[PDB]
Amino acid sequence: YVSLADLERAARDVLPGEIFDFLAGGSGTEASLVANRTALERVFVIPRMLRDLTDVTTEIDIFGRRAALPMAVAPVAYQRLFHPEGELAVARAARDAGVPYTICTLSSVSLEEIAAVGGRPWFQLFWLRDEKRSLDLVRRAEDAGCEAIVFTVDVPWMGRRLRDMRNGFALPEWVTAANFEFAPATWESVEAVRAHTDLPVVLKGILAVEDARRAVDAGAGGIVVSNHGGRQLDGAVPGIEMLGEIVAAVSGGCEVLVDGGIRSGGDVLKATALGASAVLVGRPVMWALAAAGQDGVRQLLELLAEEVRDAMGLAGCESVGAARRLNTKLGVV
Amino acid sequence: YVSLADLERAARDVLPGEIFDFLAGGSGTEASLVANRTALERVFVIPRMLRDLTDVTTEIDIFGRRAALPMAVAPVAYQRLFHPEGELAVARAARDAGVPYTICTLSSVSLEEIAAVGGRPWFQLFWLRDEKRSLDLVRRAEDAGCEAIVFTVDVPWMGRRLRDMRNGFALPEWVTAANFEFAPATWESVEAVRAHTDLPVVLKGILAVEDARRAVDAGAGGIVVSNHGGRQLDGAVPGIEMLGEIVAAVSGGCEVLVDGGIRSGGDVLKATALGASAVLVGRPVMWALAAAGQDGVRQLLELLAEEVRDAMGLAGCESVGAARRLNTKLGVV
Amino acid sequence: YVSLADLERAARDVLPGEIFDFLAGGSGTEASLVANRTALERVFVIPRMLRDLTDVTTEIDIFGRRAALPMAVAPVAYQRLFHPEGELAVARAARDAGVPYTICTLSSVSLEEIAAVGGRPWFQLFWLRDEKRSLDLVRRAEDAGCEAIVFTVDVPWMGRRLRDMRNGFALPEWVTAANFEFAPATWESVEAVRAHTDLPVVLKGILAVEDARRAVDAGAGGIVVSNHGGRQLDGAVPGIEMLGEIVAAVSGGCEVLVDGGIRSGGDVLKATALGASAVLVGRPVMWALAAAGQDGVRQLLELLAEEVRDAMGLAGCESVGAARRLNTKLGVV
Amino acid sequence: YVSLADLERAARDVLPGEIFDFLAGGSGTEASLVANRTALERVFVIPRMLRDLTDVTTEIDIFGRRAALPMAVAPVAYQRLFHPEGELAVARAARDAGVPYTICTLSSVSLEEIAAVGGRPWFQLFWLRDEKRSLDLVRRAEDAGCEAIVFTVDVPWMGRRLRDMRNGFALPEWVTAANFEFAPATWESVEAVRAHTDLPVVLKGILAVEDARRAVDAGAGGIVVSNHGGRQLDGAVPGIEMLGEIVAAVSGGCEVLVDGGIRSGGDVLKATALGASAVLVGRPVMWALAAAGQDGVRQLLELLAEEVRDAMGLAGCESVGAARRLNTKLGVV
Ligand SMILES: Cc1cc2c(cc1C)N(C(=O)CC(=O)O)c1c([nH]c(=O)[nH]c1=O)N2C[C@H](O)[C@H](O)[C@H](O)COP(=O)(O)O
Ligand SMILES: Cc1cc2c(cc1C)N(C(=O)CC(=O)O)c1c([nH]c(=O)[nH]c1=O)N2C[C@H](O)[C@H](O)[C@H](O)COP(=O)(O)O
Ligand SMILES: Cc1cc2c(cc1C)N(C(=O)CC(=O)O)c1c([nH]c(=O)[nH]c1=O)N2C[C@H](O)[C@H](O)[C@H](O)COP(=O)(O)O
Ligand SMILES: Cc1cc2c(cc1C)N(C(=O)CC(=O)O)c1c([nH]c(=O)[nH]c1=O)N2C[C@H](O)[C@H](O)[C@H](O)COP(=O)(O)O
Repeated sequence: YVSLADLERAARDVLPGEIFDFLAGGSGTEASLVANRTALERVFVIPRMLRDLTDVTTEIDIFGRRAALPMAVAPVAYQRLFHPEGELAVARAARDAGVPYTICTLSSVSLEEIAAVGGRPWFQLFWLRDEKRSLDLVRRAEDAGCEAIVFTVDVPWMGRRLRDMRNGFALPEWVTAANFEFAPATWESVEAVRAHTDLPVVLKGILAVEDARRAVDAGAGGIVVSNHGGRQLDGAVPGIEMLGEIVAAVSGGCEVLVDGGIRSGGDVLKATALGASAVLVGRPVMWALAAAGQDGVRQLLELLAEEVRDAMGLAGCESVGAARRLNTKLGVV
Repeated sequence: YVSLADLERAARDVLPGEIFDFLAGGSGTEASLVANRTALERVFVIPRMLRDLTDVTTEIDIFGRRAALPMAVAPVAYQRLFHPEGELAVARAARDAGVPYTICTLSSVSLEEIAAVGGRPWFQLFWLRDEKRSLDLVRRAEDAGCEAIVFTVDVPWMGRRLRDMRNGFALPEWVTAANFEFAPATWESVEAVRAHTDLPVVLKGILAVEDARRAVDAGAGGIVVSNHGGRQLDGAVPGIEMLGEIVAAVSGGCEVLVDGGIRSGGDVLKATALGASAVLVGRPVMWALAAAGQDGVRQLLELLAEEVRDAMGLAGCESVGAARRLNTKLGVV
Repeated sequence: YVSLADLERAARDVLPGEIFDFLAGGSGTEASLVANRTALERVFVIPRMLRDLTDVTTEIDIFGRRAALPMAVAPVAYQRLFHPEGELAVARAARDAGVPYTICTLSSVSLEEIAAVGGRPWFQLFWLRDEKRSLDLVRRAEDAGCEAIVFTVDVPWMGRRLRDMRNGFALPEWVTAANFEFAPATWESVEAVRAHTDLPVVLKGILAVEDARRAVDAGAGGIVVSNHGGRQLDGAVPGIEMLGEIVAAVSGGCEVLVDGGIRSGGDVLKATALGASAVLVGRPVMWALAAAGQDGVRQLLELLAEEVRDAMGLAGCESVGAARRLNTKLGVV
Repeated sequence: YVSLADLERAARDVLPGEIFDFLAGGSGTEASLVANRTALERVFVIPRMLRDLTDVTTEIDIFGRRAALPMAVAPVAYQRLFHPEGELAVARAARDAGVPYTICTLSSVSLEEIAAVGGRPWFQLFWLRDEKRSLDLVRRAEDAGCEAIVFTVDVPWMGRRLRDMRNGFALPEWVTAANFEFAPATWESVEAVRAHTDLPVVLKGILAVEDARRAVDAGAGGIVVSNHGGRQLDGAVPGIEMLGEIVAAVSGGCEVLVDGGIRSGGDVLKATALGASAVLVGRPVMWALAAAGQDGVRQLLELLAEEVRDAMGLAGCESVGAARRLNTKLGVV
């Protein structure tokens, strides 16, 4: 595999069409899904030359842990849909690569099993109609050694995924929500979580500048600027288009991550030059899992690590902090 | 049906090609017809998160009536071209959905029959060479219980519809203007109508900011920002591209509706975020009528209602007023 | 024929490929040829409503003559390439339509024969190595009743027309320059012409704002903002993209015409809304001549007249002066 | 051959696919390779008219030598890949055309042999792990009569060329680096070179404005604004998009060249109108070499000379300095 696109082809061969569609699809007309890619393709980096590259490092410190890359595996529900080892295969590869893995509320293996893999994982929370179950998931996650609570705030309910409707997609009998329905989360829910844990709370799905400011005021340790991979509001702006304005507004008050459409180390570089602390990567990790299990995810993460190192050094950046100081220019594709 | 596009396919199968072309076509090169869609596709919404969505409502009050959605059925002439029940099928479905229906001057069933369906309808006026016939239509409409006069001001004559010319299209013998030629309307005509009725007068086909201001000064209760679905001046700007400037200029002095290219609940959301009070929907309603009569229109309106509720809640909006306060960002498609 | 595009298809059938290529082609990669069309397609008109259209007139006064439309036939060399009656067929149709016809220096019928058709024609000058021959053409033109000298200033030599090179195109033996090599014209040449005639001198091929100003200072009665239909410098900006800036800079000091890509009455409207006094139309007139001779040109001019009247009235304009006061908005195609 | 594109077709026929891919390809997704062309296609020139063109000259003085065109042959490694005479064929054609030729560090014929061809050549330096070998190449180049040191600063290592990876491309046994591994160059390396030679040092691969300023402060005689033909950082901005800002920032303190995507005389004109002193041309020279050896390169340079003269004169420019004073306008393609 020499690009992430090699893995999408591999995953399309092996997966059943309706599972590939569950993974690939977006809501509505898939306008936001496509725009996540268009928006990255329009960003060009202005590289610097003639800097010392003796010790290029792609490491970052985030939420109290060193990570090997400015990247984490996005929360993706039901990973046994893609491979029989599901979440355990992905979490093992992430651990071995030094990349944080986000354990999902809708994981198909229990969060305690996945946390036992090691690797200092994060836990993604959905707010539930039964509030007490949500705060219990939080405490379970903390008890199992998760290091951050990624509270997904853009799913008061699931978006309208027309591929899934047209396919009549449902979970196979052999795939379940192993940690066991949505209630809309509010700022009150955020405060209840913040009071229930000393772990950093990261709000995932923020796009408005005012909501990023309010997240800092609410005591969030981070946000993920995100339109949920184009799967929630169809017509929601790409996170990458809001990222620079949001980074300026929070002015270092929390970590600002971005996701949606990251498909190479060069894309990681673009996100960091626009001011991201780190990115999440979703679909490509599942392509690698579908294609070749744990080893597939290992190969993807090694490829991404090589691409990130290559892009940083070609742009004159010996550290991720230097990459955040790069300038960009919008172009035409 | 899971999108409005399902219905266009269904209508293309059943209708004669020349009737499908009468419905689908625009004037000239169809530049404005295409631009209505391009313009909406370029608008992205910046959704808000973590708001109270306990009681999401899509209702609005407009021209003294509660409507179930910020939407009305656009005036489309000669609906018996599309289905034998024509206007009565559409008006019954609109009534049952709580959506205003606009009765046309060129309706193929008389305005009194359509008004008898109920549902508090509106009436669309064309100015006629014989002025007295125009003011008589207005009084007929008012006597029959119509609740607003939608004065179409962008048809001094019909545009050059090249599909119709190439098809040699004419009305079948079985379709007539049942209320029974154009004269250009002027601001004097508007005042004559305003003096003849206490109903709100809504000027449909406004695109210039100055004309929107003058409409308020003339005592209009509303305007529809519109290029007539690309059927009048070819090269006229889309209404959606003028809407924000027009909403700022009238500064609440009348209702500001928009039409042209609305094809989903997400499109309704975009229009409201740009400041529209409500939208009109034309061709999709006729697709549903062609495909399946009254039940088809019912299914379309239920689908649009679901999409509007979904989009509003995903964007953090418990009311249409909140959706009007959303911000937008132009993107590249 | 219901659009100008009907005539291009008709002309492509009948003409030999290499003559069609001489007519259709541009210089280099044909970037400026394509951009002439792209630029018009990006312009949208903001029409006005509810104006008095009792007596819509498309007439203008220009260079001391009433013209029936804000349009003249562009100078196109060697019209016997397209039809055996060549220039006489076109000039007769232009006369009968009330449209000025530009007699070319490289006409395939002598300028005195074409002027004898009547219709108050214009004469297009190329500067010649032998200056005295240029001033003699001017005096011949004036003696024959031409009413303006259109001095083409963008041909110090002919551009690189790669279709013609690839075809090895040459004039058939039966087509000659009947008025009988280029020398670059300079501002000194302009003054020599201005001193030799009392007719208005119109400089065709101006694109820089400073050159439009200097044209007024030099005593020009008009300019044609033009990149020679994309046939001269490949990569030259379209005239339509410079027109608004040029109209503001000359601030009524001369007539400002534009050409390049005009293919409908709506395009004429766009040009006038951007401030043009009038347009020239080149290739479509030759398509009509190829397709059907004098009658073909008559049909084209009647179609353009109908489209101009239609577009003006739909945009609320009872006169060309009102159309020049319309506003425009750039869009995305 | 009537355009440079004729030669690409000719070279694709004759070369082995993997050698054509080595020549044509870029890094990553080839976004920067494509953007080099898109960026030029968006630039339109505003030509001037009616200027004296008695003695149009395309000559420039650069680095103490008159050159026949504002163009040099870019450094392209391993030219025996394309033709058995490799660098000697290209250097002979460049000499005879009066165009500087850049001898590569990775030339497949020794730099002393190529310099013996004559034509006052330049020498392109890569910094080597063994510094002393780099300064020895510099002194060899100077001893052999090279007139400038083109220090390539955008290759701390080679980019990820996915075509080459997919092809498993390696040099044939018959092609070697005849002057005989990378170390990252720094500003210290630049100073070491500047101290080792009195020849002008030209830094190739600058894109950031600050790096162009620093190059002047470091005593560079020139820079090449360049993304290495899209072969280094994928997602690096095109040089042509940075050129105007860089020319303003250095404000005559060094020569500012540009490369990437130059494919005609019109493209040379665009680059000069954006302020370049001169361009480099890479792939087209290798197409001509592949197609027809020395004579092929001669034909390409004669074609480019004709196109540059044509474009300059059509734009009213009797000298390259006048072309640098032309204005441009961005358009839409
Ligand atoms: C592709 C995919 C993404 C997601 C999910 C499933 C799939 C198949 N999950 C759900 O389906 C939730 C549900 O079923 O309601 C899910 C989720 N986000 C989250 O917080 N919890 C989730 O549990 N996401 C978005 C994700 O984390 C990234 O935001 C996006 O993947 C970045 O974009 P890319 O894919 O272009 O890298
Ligand atoms: C598709 C269609 C539209 C219209 C009509 C017929 C058809 C087949 N009517 C006429 O043909 C009038 C005539 O025959 O002179 C008609 C009319 N508008 C109006 O005031 N009175 C009309 O009587 N319109 C425009 C409409 O109300 C919306 O402005 C547009 O449909 C929103 O765009 P969309 O279709 O993308 O939702
Ligand atoms: C299509 C065509 C145009 C022209 C010519 C021939 C053809 C086949 N003539 C020449 O070939 C001159 C030569 O042989 O050196 C010619 C000329 N302009 C001029 O002053 N004198 C000419 O004698 N033009 C440009 C024209 O007048 C318009 O500028 C352009 O046509 C508007 O664009 P459109 O075509 O999109 O409407
Ligand atoms: C096409 C091609 C270009 C280059 C190379 C090989 C090929 C096949 N060289 C290398 O492969 C170096 C390596 O092997 O590490 C090479 C090089 N630049 C340089 O300083 N030294 C080099 O030795 N370039 C870039 C060049 O000089 C121009 O920047 C670019 O070609 C302008 O763009 P265009 O091609 O669109 O005109």
